[PDB]
Amino acid sequence: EINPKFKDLRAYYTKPSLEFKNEIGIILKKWTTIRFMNVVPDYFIYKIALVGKDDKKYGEGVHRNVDVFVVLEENNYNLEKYSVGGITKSNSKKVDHKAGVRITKEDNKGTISHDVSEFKITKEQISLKELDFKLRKQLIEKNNLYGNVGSGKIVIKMKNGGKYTFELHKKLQENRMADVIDGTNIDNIEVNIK
Ligand SMILES: CC(=O)N[C@@H]1[C@@H](O[C@@H]2O[C@@H](C)[C@@H](O)[C@@H](O)[C@@H]2O)[C@H](O[C@@H]2O[C@H](CO)[C@H](O)[C@H](O[C@]3(C(=O)O)C[C@H](O)[C@@H](NC(C)=O)[C@H]([C@H](O)[C@H](O)CO)O3)[C@H]2O)[C@@H](CO)O[C@@H]1O
Ligand SMILES: O=S(=O)(O)CCN1CCN(CCS(=O)(=O)O)CC1
Ligand SMILES: [Cl-]
Ligand SMILES: [Cl-]
Repeated sequence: EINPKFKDLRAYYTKPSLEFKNEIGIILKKWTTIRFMNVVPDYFIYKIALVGKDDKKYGEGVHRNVDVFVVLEENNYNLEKYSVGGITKSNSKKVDHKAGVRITKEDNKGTISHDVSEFKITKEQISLKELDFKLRKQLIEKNNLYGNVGSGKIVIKMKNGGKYTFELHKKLQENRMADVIDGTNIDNIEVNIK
């Protein structure tokens, strides 16, 4: 029912997450190996690692109209509240979009399940981090991802034919946690677990 071969992935993708909307980001002078966006939604300062394309995108100073999708992590910088990527532009208008999910699953025994789902997007711009994190956590919850089976792929398919693939046998590559896409152009989501 739960295989220890996948324990790290199942623990990573069942971690709680936090969403910060219509917020402000402060980036200061580089002090270590990378640069951080500081966000202060409550009594804490959160350090959001500027990885991948976020490094060039954000100069030092103040950035308004910022959403962040947060998954707090251990780290080697001695930081209490740290997460990687998931910074996006705050909605410029109402967003309430759902995309169809089709899920196919094959265990080691040959049993082939077929689920469907609907995925609610409430952001005009959304990080792959958020999509990857929320879709995996769901698959674990409802389809036993990282229980009996722990590989395969998620494919996000777009109105224009483009796509974004998450391979299920490892974490999303950290650089990709900074990648962002138009939520309301997500057409459907194809999950294949094998
Ligand atoms: C070492 C490392 O972390 N390197 C990553 C790249 O990932 C490695 O190379 C891959 C080819 C694969 O072996 C993977 O296991 C390695 O970790 C990474 O390259 C992306 O990897 C993912 C799979 O993890 C996809 O294969 C992706 O291709 C696509 C996609 O399907 O998602 C193709 C697609 O056409 C394209 N979409 C559009 C609209 O242009 C997307 C899109 O560029 C990305 O999804 C954006 O995140 O890519 C491989 O590109 C690479 C991607 O940025 O980053 C590190 O270099
Ligand atoms: O489980 S998680 O690690 O994801 C949640 C961590 N978390 C988010 C909300 N706060 C501060 C609230 S406040 O006191 O500053 O208002 C601490 C508890
Ligand atoms: Cl961790
Ligand atoms: Cl797009």
